Amino acid sequence: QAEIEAERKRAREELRKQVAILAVAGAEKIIERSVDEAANSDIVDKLVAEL
Amino acid sequence: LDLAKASATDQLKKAKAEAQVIIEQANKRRSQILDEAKAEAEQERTKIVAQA
Repeated sequence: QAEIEAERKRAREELRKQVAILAVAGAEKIIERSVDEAANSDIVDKLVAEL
Repeated sequence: LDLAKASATDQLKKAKAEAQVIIEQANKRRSQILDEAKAEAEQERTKIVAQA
């Protein structure tokens, strides 16, 4: 039972790498659905600059 | 008297030793049975907490 733990930890760590990696996409789709639910008009000019 | 008590004696003690042996047969018999049981159990356990 002891061993598997450390590996699982590494897995979550990669989830952190890909997590920060995902931060990008979250900024992207972030502004995206921002315009969608804006549902009034979309000015992408304003830069939220979300991470 | 001699004939009777003699036969009874011999058959008696012979029967005795036989019995003792039998007890031994059952002894390490079922006992060994116990040991093997111990082993198998061990396997199952390692499996279980591994699964954990």
